Amino acid sequence: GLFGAIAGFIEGGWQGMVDGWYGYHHSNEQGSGYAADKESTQKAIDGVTNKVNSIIDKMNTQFEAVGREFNNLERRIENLNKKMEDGFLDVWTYNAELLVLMENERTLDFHDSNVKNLYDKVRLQLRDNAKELGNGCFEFYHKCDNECMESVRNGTYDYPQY
Amino acid sequence: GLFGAIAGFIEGGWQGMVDGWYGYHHSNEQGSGYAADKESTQKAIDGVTNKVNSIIDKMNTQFEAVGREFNNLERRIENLNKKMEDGFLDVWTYNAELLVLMENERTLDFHDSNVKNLYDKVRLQLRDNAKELGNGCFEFYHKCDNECMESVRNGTYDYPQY
Amino acid sequence: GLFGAIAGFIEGGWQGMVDGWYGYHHSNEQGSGYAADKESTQKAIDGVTNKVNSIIDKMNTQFEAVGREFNNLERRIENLNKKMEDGFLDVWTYNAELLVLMENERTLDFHDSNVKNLYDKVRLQLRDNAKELGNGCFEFYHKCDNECMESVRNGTYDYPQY
Amino acid sequence: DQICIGYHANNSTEQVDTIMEKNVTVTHAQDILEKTHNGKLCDLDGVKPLILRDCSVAGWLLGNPMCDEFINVPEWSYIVEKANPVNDLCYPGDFNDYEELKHLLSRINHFEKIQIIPKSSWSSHEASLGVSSACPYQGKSSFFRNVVWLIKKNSTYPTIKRSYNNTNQEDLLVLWGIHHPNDAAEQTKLYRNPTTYISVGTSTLNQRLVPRIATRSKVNGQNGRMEFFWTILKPNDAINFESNGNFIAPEYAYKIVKKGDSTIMKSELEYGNCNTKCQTPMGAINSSMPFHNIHPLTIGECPKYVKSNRLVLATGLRNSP
Amino acid sequence: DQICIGYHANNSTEQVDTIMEKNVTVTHAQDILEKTHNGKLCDLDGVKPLILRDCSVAGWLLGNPMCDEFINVPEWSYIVEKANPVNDLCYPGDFNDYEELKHLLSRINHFEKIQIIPKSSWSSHEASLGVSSACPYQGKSSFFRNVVWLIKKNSTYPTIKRSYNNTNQEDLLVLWGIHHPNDAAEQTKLYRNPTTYISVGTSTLNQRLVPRIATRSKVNGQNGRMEFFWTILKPNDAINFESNGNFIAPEYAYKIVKKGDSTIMKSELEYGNCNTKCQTPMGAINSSMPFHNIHPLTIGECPKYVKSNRLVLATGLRNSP
Amino acid sequence: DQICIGYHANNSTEQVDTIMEKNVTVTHAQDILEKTHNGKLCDLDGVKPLILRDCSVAGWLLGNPMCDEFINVPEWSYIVEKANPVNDLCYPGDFNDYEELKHLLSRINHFEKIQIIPKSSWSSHEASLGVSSACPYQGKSSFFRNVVWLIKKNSTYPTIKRSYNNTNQEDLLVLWGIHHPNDAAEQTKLYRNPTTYISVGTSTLNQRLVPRIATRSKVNGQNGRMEFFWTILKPNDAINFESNGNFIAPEYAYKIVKKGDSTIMKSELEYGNCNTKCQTPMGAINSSMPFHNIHPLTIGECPKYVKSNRLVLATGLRNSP
Ligand SMILES: *[C@@H]1O[C@H](CO)[C@@H](O[C@@H]2O[C@H](CO)[C@@H](O[C@H]3O[C@H](CO[C@H]4O[C@H](CO)[C@@H](O)[C@H](O)[C@@H]4O)[C@@H](O)[C@H](O[C@@H]4O[C@H](CO)[C@@H](O)[C@H](O)[C@@H]4O)[C@@H]3O)[C@H](O)[C@H]2NC(C)=O)[C@H](O)[C@H]1NC(C)=O
Ligand SMILES: *[C@@H]1O[C@H](CO)[C@@H](O[C@@H]2O[C@H](CO)[C@@H](O[C@H]3O[C@H](CO[C@H]4O[C@H](CO)[C@@H](O)[C@H](O)[C@@H]4O)[C@@H](O)[C@H](O[C@@H]4O[C@H](CO)[C@@H](O)[C@H](O)[C@@H]4O)[C@@H]3O)[C@H](O)[C@H]2NC(C)=O)[C@H](O)[C@H]1NC(C)=O
Ligand SMILES: *[C@@H]1O[C@H](CO)[C@@H](O[C@@H]2O[C@H](CO)[C@@H](O[C@H]3O[C@H](CO[C@H]4O[C@H](CO)[C@@H](O)[C@H](O)[C@@H]4O)[C@@H](O)[C@H](O[C@@H]4O[C@H](CO)[C@@H](O)[C@H](O)[C@@H]4O)[C@@H]3O)[C@H](O)[C@H]2NC(C)=O)[C@H](O)[C@H]1NC(C)=O
Ligand SMILES: *[C@H]1O[C@H](CO)[C@@H](O[C@@H]2O[C@H](CO)[C@@H](O[C@@H]3O[C@H](CO)[C@@H](O)[C@H](O)[C@@H]3O)[C@H](O)[C@H]2NC(C)=O)[C@H](O)[C@H]1NC(C)=O
Ligand SMILES: *[C@H]1O[C@H](CO)[C@@H](O[C@@H]2O[C@H](CO)[C@@H](O[C@@H]3O[C@H](CO)[C@@H](O)[C@H](O)[C@@H]3O)[C@H](O)[C@H]2NC(C)=O)[C@H](O)[C@H]1NC(C)=O
Ligand SMILES: *[C@H]1O[C@H](CO)[C@@H](O[C@@H]2O[C@H](CO)[C@@H](O[C@@H]3O[C@H](CO)[C@@H](O)[C@H](O)[C@@H]3O)[C@H](O)[C@H]2NC(C)=O)[C@H](O)[C@H]1NC(C)=O
Ligand SMILES: CC(=O)N[C@H]1[C@H]([C@H](O)[C@H](O)CO)O[C@@](O[C@@H]2[C@@H](O)[C@H](O)O[C@H](CO)[C@@H]2O)(C(=O)O)C[C@@H]1O
Ligand SMILES: CC(=O)N[C@H]1[C@H]([C@H](O)[C@H](O)CO)O[C@@](O[C@@H]2[C@@H](O)[C@H](O)O[C@H](CO)[C@@H]2O)(C(=O)O)C[C@@H]1O
Ligand SMILES: CC(=O)N[C@H]1[C@H]([C@H](O)[C@H](O)CO)O[C@@](O[C@@H]2[C@@H](O)[C@H](O)O[C@H](CO)[C@@H]2O)(C(=O)O)C[C@@H]1O
Ligand SMILES: *[C@@H]1O[C@H](CO)[C@@H](O[C@@H]2O[C@H](CO)[C@@H](O)[C@H](O)[C@H]2NC(C)=O)[C@H](O)[C@H]1NC(C)=O
Ligand SMILES: *[C@@H]1O[C@H](CO)[C@@H](O[C@@H]2O[C@H](CO)[C@@H](O)[C@H](O)[C@H]2NC(C)=O)[C@H](O)[C@H]1NC(C)=O
Ligand SMILES: *[C@@H]1O[C@H](CO)[C@@H](O[C@@H]2O[C@H](CO)[C@@H](O)[C@H](O)[C@H]2NC(C)=O)[C@H](O)[C@H]1NC(C)=O
Ligand SMILES: *[C@@H]1O[C@H](CO)[C@@H](O)[C@H](O)[C@H]1NC(C)=O
Ligand SMILES: *[C@@H]1O[C@H](CO)[C@@H](O)[C@H](O)[C@H]1NC(C)=O
Ligand SMILES: *[C@@H]1O[C@H](CO)[C@@H](O)[C@H](O)[C@H]1NC(C)=O
Ligand SMILES: *[C@@H]1O[C@H](CO)[C@@H](O)[C@H](O)[C@H]1NC(C)=O
Ligand SMILES: *[C@@H]1O[C@H](CO)[C@@H](O)[C@H](O)[C@H]1NC(C)=O
Ligand SMILES: *[C@@H]1O[C@H](CO)[C@@H](O)[C@H](O)[C@H]1NC(C)=O
Repeated sequence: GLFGAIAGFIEGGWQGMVDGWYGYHHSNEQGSGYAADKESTQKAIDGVTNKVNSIIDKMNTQFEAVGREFNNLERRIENLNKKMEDGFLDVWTYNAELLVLMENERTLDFHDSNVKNLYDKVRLQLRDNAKELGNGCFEFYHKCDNECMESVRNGTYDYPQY
Repeated sequence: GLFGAIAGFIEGGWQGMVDGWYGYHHSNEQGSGYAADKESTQKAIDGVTNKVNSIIDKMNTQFEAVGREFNNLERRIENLNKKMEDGFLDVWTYNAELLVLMENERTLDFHDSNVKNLYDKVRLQLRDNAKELGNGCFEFYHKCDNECMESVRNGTYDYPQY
Repeated sequence: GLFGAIAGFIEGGWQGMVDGWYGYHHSNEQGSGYAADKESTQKAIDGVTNKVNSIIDKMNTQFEAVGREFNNLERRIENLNKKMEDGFLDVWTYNAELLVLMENERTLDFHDSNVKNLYDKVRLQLRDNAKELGNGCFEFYHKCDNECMESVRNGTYDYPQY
Repeated sequence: DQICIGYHANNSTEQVDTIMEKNVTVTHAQDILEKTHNGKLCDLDGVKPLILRDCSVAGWLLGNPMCDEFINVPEWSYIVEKANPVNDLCYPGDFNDYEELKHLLSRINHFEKIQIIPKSSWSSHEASLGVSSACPYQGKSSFFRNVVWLIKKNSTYPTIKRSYNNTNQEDLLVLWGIHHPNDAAEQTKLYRNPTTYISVGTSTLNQRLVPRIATRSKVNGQNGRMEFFWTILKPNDAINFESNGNFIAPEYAYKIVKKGDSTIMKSELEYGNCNTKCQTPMGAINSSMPFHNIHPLTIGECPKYVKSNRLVLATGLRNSP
Repeated sequence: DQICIGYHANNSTEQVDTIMEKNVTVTHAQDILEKTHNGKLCDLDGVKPLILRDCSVAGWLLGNPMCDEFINVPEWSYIVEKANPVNDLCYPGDFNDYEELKHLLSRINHFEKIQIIPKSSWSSHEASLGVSSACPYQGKSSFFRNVVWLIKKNSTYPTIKRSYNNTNQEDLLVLWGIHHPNDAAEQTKLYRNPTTYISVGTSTLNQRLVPRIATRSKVNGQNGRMEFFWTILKPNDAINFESNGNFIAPEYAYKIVKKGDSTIMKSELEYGNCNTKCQTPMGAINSSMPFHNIHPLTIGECPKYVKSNRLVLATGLRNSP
Repeated sequence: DQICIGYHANNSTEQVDTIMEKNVTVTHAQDILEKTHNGKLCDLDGVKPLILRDCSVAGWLLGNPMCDEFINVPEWSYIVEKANPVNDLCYPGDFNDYEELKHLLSRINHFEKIQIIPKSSWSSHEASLGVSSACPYQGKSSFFRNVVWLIKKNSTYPTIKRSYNNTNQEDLLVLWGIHHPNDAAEQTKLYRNPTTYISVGTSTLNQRLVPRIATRSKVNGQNGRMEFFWTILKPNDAINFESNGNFIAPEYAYKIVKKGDSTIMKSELEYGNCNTKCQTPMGAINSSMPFHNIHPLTIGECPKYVKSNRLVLATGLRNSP
């Protein structure tokens, strides 16, 4: 994708993170596990929900066909009527399909963006107190217990402390 | 936003920078202040101005209604005429509103992109001669006077000198 | 562009790389030259090819004008017919021109994205075994022969070895 | 020790399309196109439609004797007429401005039939021999029940001058007709007077019909033709009939009591015995989707019709193998 | 010592909408929808419109005596007619192909009235008693000023054969009419001849009108009806009138001197005494915006009409609290 | 030692437009708009068009003697008619429902002319003196070849009663007409009977025409007028003609053997002697582009028409100076 994270330098998603779209995985001497980042997840839910409702409501006012009949010597206007009704259907079909194509591409990129931004947020906290492995992970120079891990998820990781 | 800078790792804008959209703030022993980056600002003004004119001119050729009257036994074609005139109005209303929605989103992201790119431009000059604080600022290892600051804004910051 | 690489921190393209859209240039004691990155190049060819075919096929079903004649006292419906035929042409002309404008912008950005992602892929391998010059190049701390260079293009650059 | 940033995956096989790539598997998606219907004609919002069955709007309104089912129809939501109903005009001919009338019915939900010129009132003319074998009823020759085919009495068709005044609050639909005889001999044989006419007048209308003799092919075993006309008689206005032969006179006429949204739907289907809030000629719709692809002509609170086979929006993200 | 990268903020409260978020506050924005008008009918580009007031296009062209205001109207930009003008056809009847004529006027900016058949020229017929109380003028019975209602002289209506030749460079609009009497007695009482006709011929036209007797309701106190017809007589062509009764003859006819863009606007409003470059039925527009939402039917150099309440583009960036 | 990341450049000058920037030079691009044509009228898919040249659809079908070229035309793909063909109705008049007929021809690729009422069969009337100097052929007075202008024989025009039965499998287009004489004297001089008519009947049709006398301007040196009518006679149906004067009788009528896609194209151009798969009124198209801007009215397998001067998609990337 455009932002290089999803199926990029982060090779795959996690079956094991069920409580969110984006988050953290930690491992140390006490154990390991997954923790969803609630803020970025909730921003994502709001963006996508608004998008869907925006798409629905923009296609709210749209052409409606009506039955109209014509006799055997009104063939021209009958045909005019048919081309008009058909013309508008094709226009709205085009609008609908293109909108879905375009916004689908944007929705996938949006998720990629949110993942990269979360990765950078953590990178900018850790700075040179950890090795950037190149696959989404940071290996610490110091032992980092669960309290330490939590502070990375907090935004609180006290850099000068380590 | 998609690029992570505006309302991202740079938490807020500056009431104090009035001469541009993007720029620098410096502080050292001699004092402090704001300086707009003219190149990226002017690129932004050109992009947005072209966009507006592009939007205006694409909606230049567009449907125009005309008055047409029908008697009491031309009810079918009167109705056809009404559905036709209305149909096109709805199509152009849709086009206009959607274009504005879509391009507004793109315009906000464009600004975010320009801010990130300016931040990276400076980051790639300073390299390891400064600490990346994580909030848009770089703290220098050496004293950096106004001439030094100006060279960072120049593109001239002589890395091997410090 | 949005991603900051093309005509950004990489100032210009290479007349000398003819076998691909994106790639590497190396120089060491044995010599120098260009090598295209086939994976990212081929991803680009597939994306753009699909795009073109998507654009073509969405405009596949579209309004078609038909000849219809009217006598001297059918001036109203003749005019209705004219406004209808013209109205749809303007709608489809608008759709076509806007689509091209919008997708052209996206296509240029896509290329910028692919270049940045390739640059980051290499950056994340080299890590602190090379100096990030700020112009698309990495200067090595150790001598890097052609085998060494090839491993950077591989994805194999053995970081702990150097 | 390490911390890693990552994203969700699941067992989803749902796919979406984009401009650059097709059939991208995602973790979550949302279909927005309704593809199914129940395949029945149904009550719209409680209110049952008028299902004309084998009759047409003409056979109904004129009162074709094969259409007694619809002799006093209650309020409808929409109307359903076949493509080629067999019980149209039993006695061959035309219905003047038929389409403009049908269009008028899309604004109408209920008629109430009333008598304006009683059949017994024709004391100078024979009102009970106006029948034909082309319009049979229970083995015998009959005729359109709402109009009276008048013929001469004791070899005399004296001039008719009758006038109805719309004292009702509601607009009135009046139907009448003219008979075109086969030859010069049949004119005298039925009406005696060789040259005849029918003059009709309201505040707006100013008509004068003359019968036209011509050699016709037989249609339903009859060479003669009937040409039916109509008008909307406003409140407080009066219609005036003068004629000396060939007159098909009004017996009953319909009051327009209820106006509003309605439609004439073209369908071979029959009553589903069923309820819905959105109806199509192929079946009814019950869904919360913003779009459907069943049929363009609908009635009620419906999704928007598109010609798509598939509209699915990505909500989640690119799912991992 | 440090250097920081950042972006602009200000006291702006302007908001824009996007697909994913609504009411996003930005530092700068640009409204592109014109929402206001002045509420007046105005001169278009200096050139004042024809404001028919209580008259209709028919009352004007035929010369209803209540419409003397418009007896010789100068060049107009557009025309303004009410929805239900009171001074239409004072003597009841019809105007044949009225809509096709009105449509012809959207291509016309100026008529010049000229006399083609002088009123004095009717020496064999009475031309000065063709009046009715339905068309009053200053307390007395009058008539449409541009046509002559001819009746018998000394109990004789001999056949009329008059012919006008268009020697003018400009297309000519000619109006005439036929009178439908009430009964067989009124026909003789006015024209004597029991069976009458009017035959009209040009290079293209080939007409033959016959009056139609019928019992009508009174409209403006008259049971009789007038049915008005028209044609465009080309240059160098001649119109030919032959009749023996019921003829409403041309007195004056309009030359089409100026063609071009125009329109018949429907509005209850009156003259604003005012100038504009873009006019709507609700008022005039003066703005540089690419769009407006006032009214779809406009004339002049206008923005494009959309049904939006709001169109605002972001130019600046997301503003900080 | 160093490694660098970079991208392609070349000597390309191709440019594309975007929303924010115009004339951006790219390394590769793809034009998608066809701008050229060959400027000729051509065979569509092998099948040559009917090129009416100076004749019109009327002159052709009625059989104007100047249009002998098209006396038995083979199957066509499309039809080409000029804007103002000189050989229309040589004897002045009208063609009734002409446009509805032309529209019927867009569904037709081939007629086969057959004789339904032989010219020799008129033993009680003179069938070989029905000619005029307005329709000349080789210096002599002639007439529309497919219809017979009948006049009296030995000072007698007795009533005509002729009837044709469509025993062919294919729908039949039948043409006939009526003659409007100049004055009361010319009626007797040609047909003797002062009051005449023409009655036409099928299963559907029920017509009665009366000639209309009026003083006309000369058109092609004739004051008289001809008014032509038509119908589609279905299989197994029969048309019935009764008249006592002024009758223009069918001689030949066209069988509709082939139906399908076709069109009447308006063009001053002549046969290019050429083949194509997509044709316009300005010339033919041979390209694989999805769009063109030649002309909206096309026939065949064509690209989609847009009013653009330029549509070029970026494929490659921003090219370096
Ligand atoms: C079909 O039949 C209907 C009903 O049978 C006919 O409607 C009726 O038509 C007659 C006229 O032919 C009217 O007669 C009188 O109408 C007015 C009523 O005026 C006011 O008063 C009533 C009573 O409250 C009120 O309801 C009305 O709304 C109105 O305000 C009488 O004034 C009039 O007499 C007048 O006297 C004036 C002064 O004394 C004079 O200046 C007038 O010149 C005039 O002589 C008259 O006697 C009925 O009112 C009317 N019915 C209704 C319900 O409106 C209908 O005409 C008929 N159609 C046809 C085509 O014949
Ligand atoms: C209504 O009235 C108008 C005007 O009063 C009528 O228009 C006029 O119609 C008559 C015919 O009835 C024409 O008369 C003569 O026209 C031509 C003129 O030819 C040329 O010369 C003039 C002079 O410069 C030039 O302006 C013309 O443009 C043209 O080039 C005469 O040649 C013709 O006589 C002919 O002589 C030929 C050789 O000698 C013969 O072969 C011909 O057969 C013919 O005899 C004739 O005398 C008027 O020209 C014409 N006026 C105008 C301005 O065109 C109009 O016809 C009438 N309408 C109706 C329905 O009656
Ligand atoms: C124009 O001319 C054409 C042809 O010249 C006319 O078409 C013909 O019309 C006549 C009636 O006037 C028909 O005559 C007979 O038709 C049926 C045929 O019935 C079946 O058998 C045939 C033979 O295989 C089959 O092809 C048919 O499809 C059909 O299944 C006869 O049965 C009928 O006689 C009947 O006998 C019944 C029992 O004995 C009685 O109950 C009936 O009342 C009736 O007497 C009759 O003799 C022709 O069939 C018909 N031709 C074709 C090809 O269809 C056409 O009518 C004419 N037009 C006009 C306007 O006059
Ligand atoms: C995010 O996480 C960090 C690290 O886990 C949080 O800091 C820790 O917060 C806990 C709970 O408030 C503190 O516990 C307290 O300890 C004191 C005495 O030690 C006791 O008096 C209190 O009753 C309580 O148990 C703990 O001190 C602290 N640990 C560290 C290493 O800082 C932090 O509060 C969180 N911040 C946010 C914004 O979520
Ligand atoms: C951007 O900024 C840098 C640093 O501020 C500029 O370098 C400085 O440029 C000034 C003005 O040209 C130089 O001043 C000159 O000094 C010499 C002798 O010292 C004198 O002969 C001249 O008359 C003038 O006063 C100054 O030397 C120089 N300082 C440093 C530390 O480099 C640079 O020129 C700017 N570059 C761009 C591209 O804007
Ligand atoms: C990408 O490039 C790296 C570095 O160029 C590749 O490693 C090299 O691969 C070559 C070819 O397979 C190896 O050559 C072999 O050498 C052994 C003994 O030295 C010999 O028995 C074999 O016949 C063959 O000649 C070479 O050892 C190796 N060099 C280094 C420094 O690792 C690597 O295979 C490539 N990987 C991918 C995924 O493309
Ligand atoms: C009111 C009346 O005259 N009714 C007659 C009817 C009409 O005279 C006729 O339809 C007017 O066009 O004709 C009826 O008899 C028919 C014969 O007139 C015809 O020659 O042959 C028909 C058989 O196909 C039929 O017998 C009729 O419609 O049945 C008799 C009716 O009382
Ligand atoms: C030219 C002429 O005959 N003018 C008459 C006029 C006509 O005779 C009549 O309108 C033709 O239909 O009639 C005038 O008188 C009217 C009476 O004919 C009618 O019976 O009652 C009317 C009152 O509502 C009226 O008196 C007319 O139009 O005023 C008299 C006019 O000179
Ligand atoms: C069948 C027949 O009567 N043919 C005549 C023809 C007609 O009588 C006439 O067109 C019916 O309207 O008239 C022809 O002669 C014309 C004269 O009638 C007319 O007065 O002057 C004409 C010269 O412009 C012409 O001479 C005709 O059409 O040529 C003679 C034809 O046999
Ligand atoms: C994307 O997937 C769809 C759905 O499976 C594919 O549509 C099928 O295509 C096959 C041939 O590959 C046809 O035989 C079937 O008729 C299609 N099935 C359905 C349900 O539509 C489609 O081909 C795929 N598209 C691409 C570009 O790979
Ligand atoms: C965005 O702001 C607009 C403008 O203030 C809001 O529109 C108002 O909505 C309130 C209810 O919240 C209504 O009572 C008013 O009638 C609206 N005012 C105007 C001027 O339109 C809108 O609700 C906001 N939208 C969202 C999604 O938050
Ligand atoms: C982009 O380039 C096009 C093509 O060269 C320019 O179009 C020309 O504009 C010049 C004036 O600059 C006119 O004189 C010509 O008539 C145009 N030529 C053609 C072939 O169209 C266009 O002006 C440029 N647009 C921008 C915004 O720079
Ligand atoms: C997918 O996983 C979900 C667990 O949320 C489970 O309910 C469902 O049965 C699974 N489906 C398949 C096909 O594996
Ligand atoms: C409509 O379908 C829904 C399922 O989405 C179902 O709950 C219900 O049975 C239906 N409602 C009605 C009123 O038929
Ligand atoms: C916003 O700031 C500007 C300074 O450019 C000032 O002119 C204006 O008065 C201010 N408005 C408000 C509402 O504070
Ligand atoms: C139009 O409005 C502008 C403000 O945008 C104003 O300057 C001017 O008074 C108006 N112009 C005319 C010609 O009425
Ligand atoms: C551009 O370069 C290509 C090499 O691929 C060459 O064929 C062509 O002649 C060149 N054109 C110009 C104008 O330099
Ligand atoms: C159509 O044009 C192509 C070039 O794109 C050319 O090869 C060929 O000559 C043309 N084909 C036909 C059938 O005229």
